[PDB]
Amino acid sequence: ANLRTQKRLAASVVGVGKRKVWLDPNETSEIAQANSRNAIRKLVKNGTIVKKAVTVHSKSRTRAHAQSKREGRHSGYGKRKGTREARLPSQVVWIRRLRVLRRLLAKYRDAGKIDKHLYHVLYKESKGNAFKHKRALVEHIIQAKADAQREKALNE
Amino acid sequence: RQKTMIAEARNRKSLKNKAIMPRSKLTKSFGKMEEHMSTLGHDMSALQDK
Amino acid sequence: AREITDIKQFLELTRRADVKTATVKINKKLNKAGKPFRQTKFKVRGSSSLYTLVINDAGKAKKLIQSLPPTLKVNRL
Amino acid sequence: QKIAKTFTVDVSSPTENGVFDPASYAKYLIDHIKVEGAVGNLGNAVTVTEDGTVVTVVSTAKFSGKYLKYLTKKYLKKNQLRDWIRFVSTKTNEYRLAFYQVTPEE
RNA sequence: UUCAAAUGAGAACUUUGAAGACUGAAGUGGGGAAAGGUUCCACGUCAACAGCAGUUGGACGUGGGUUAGUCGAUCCUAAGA
RNA sequence: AGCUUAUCACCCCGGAAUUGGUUUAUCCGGAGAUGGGGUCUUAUGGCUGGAAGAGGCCAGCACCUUUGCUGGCUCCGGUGC
RNA sequence: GUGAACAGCCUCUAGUUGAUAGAAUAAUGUAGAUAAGGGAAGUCGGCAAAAUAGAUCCGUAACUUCGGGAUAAGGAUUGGCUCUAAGGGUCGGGUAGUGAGGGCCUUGGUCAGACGUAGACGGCCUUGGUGUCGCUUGCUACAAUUAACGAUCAACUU
RNA sequence: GUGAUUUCGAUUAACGAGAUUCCCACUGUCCCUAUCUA
Repeated sequence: ANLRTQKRLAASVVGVGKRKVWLDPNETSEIAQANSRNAIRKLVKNGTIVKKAVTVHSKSRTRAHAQSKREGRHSGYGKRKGTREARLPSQVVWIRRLRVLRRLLAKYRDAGKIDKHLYHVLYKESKGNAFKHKRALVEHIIQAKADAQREKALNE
Repeated sequence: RQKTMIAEARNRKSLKNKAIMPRSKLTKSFGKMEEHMSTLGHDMSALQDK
Repeated sequence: AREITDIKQFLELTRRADVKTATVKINKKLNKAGKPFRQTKFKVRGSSSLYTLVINDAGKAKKLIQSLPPTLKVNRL
Repeated sequence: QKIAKTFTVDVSSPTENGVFDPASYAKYLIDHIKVEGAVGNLGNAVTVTEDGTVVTVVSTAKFSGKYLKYLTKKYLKKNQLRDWIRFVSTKTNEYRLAFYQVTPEE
């Protein structure tokens, strides 16, 4: 027998590659009689032709290693191969930080914690890289409001 | 017995290249059944009748 | 395919001169994580467009089915 | 909140054949069901009952039919019942034990 | 690369199954332009050819197969003629 | 296919120094800023119709067969140099 | 997946297993390696091999057209594991206080719906309920100069 | 016709599959060969 055509038709009918169709070595004459896609479908239905399962590519070790990197392992100087800026762009870091600062400033200005003039001062400073992070900006705002209060009281 | 079972599973399983065929699609035999049930120590009358 | 909302427009359309066939489709759905309820779609086949009317009330759907013209040929499901 | 999801397991075919133990099945389920990461924290959250033919699991803390099938297949492998018992789902959350397709040799 | 079975007068090389490998998504994957012209598919077949072989083949014999208002051409103008 | 959906842009009210608004990137305002209310393009997304009847994944069914049938499920999210 | 990475290496989907075969394993040849002591003594000629190499921190000369030279040169470090610190988003303003508004209104009240003992939904209302809680506007009252905090959600970097 | 630029016909940083003499490091180039794999 020559079941090359039958293998091709089984691949097309089941929808998988020729590498995933199984032809029963015992039903050779029956498969050889199957010259049509309807016959191939009947053989698939009654089990003479079977679709094989995919070869497993499990991500268990990948997920384990990702969890380890989340826990903070495998992040040493012997593990780094690209430069620091190639690993993470300092421009991206700056854009994140300045957007955080502008967002907090706008929120405080809208809520009324600060006035327009203090907001303008702090906006220029955050653009000028005065504040290292959100906590630093918050504490500096608190101190500056205290200074304004004391100055107004002393001028009173 | 457990080391022998390890050897049997080793020779049967080869998954780096292809997957094991599903027992749902495959079909076994009374020869593959009654001997296993005997080594497990069970009755055979119901299976013989069926 | 067009969805029609007014029942009066649906009936005039089902009496339109070019319309010959309609279809009544039954769906089983859920209302706000509620009990499985019935949905009836009336699909009237026009020359240009298939017009669909969605009714979520079974009794109203039945009474509309009674209200349908006799000459119109209805295909159920 | 406290929705008691109930899973039923009809083992009628292997039991009436006479080569499956519902008693051992329920014992394995109680022993090996993990709740909150450990076996033996079942109380007041997961309950398992026998009825001779149908085994009921009423749980209200992270239990699924996939987990039930996993535990049942572990039990069948342990008792060497895999190659002739299959765990199938008839309706949703309603499962049963059947047998593999065995042709007649003749 | 290897084991077994089938086919066959004849099998290291055809077919199926089982294993071992490989190309490793800038592919030994899937499509086109151009070019070729039936190489596409099936059945049969091995005198010659595919630098061993051959029951295999883009080989030989015989048949079958390419369906558009919407995809292209067709229309427009470019350098140019 | 219907409804809806926007940066930009434009309109109405009002008149700004303690100048304010504001992008990652400093530009914008008496040639009318900030602010409140609007109008617009529909890239794009969403809901619905098309449409579940399709397709997919399962279970239970016959039986020499050039063969069909019956039930289920086909849901809800998250994230990012 | 690793990794700075369309690199190299391994894998999934798909595809292929084509290249004449078998038996032996001397020298030689080609390709690839190792080597005591010495270290260019070899050769026209350090030809070829070897050595160097990623990243982090420190550090860097003469000369210079001031832009460079520069990765100059020259040092330290790099695994695994358990920790510590740092880097964010969305929602949160009130009861002291008057009275109405939206919806399946627990129970209780009137009008009141076609089909196959059952009868939903639905066109109307509440001072109640989930000193009379509350989801809504109008407002006096520290509205926040401690929201300087809390509830909730998520990524991988140092 | 000359080919940057500067400075005083000379000079010149940067760069080069351009040319020459050495240095460290390195080594089977060698003393002097030997062995392993395909």
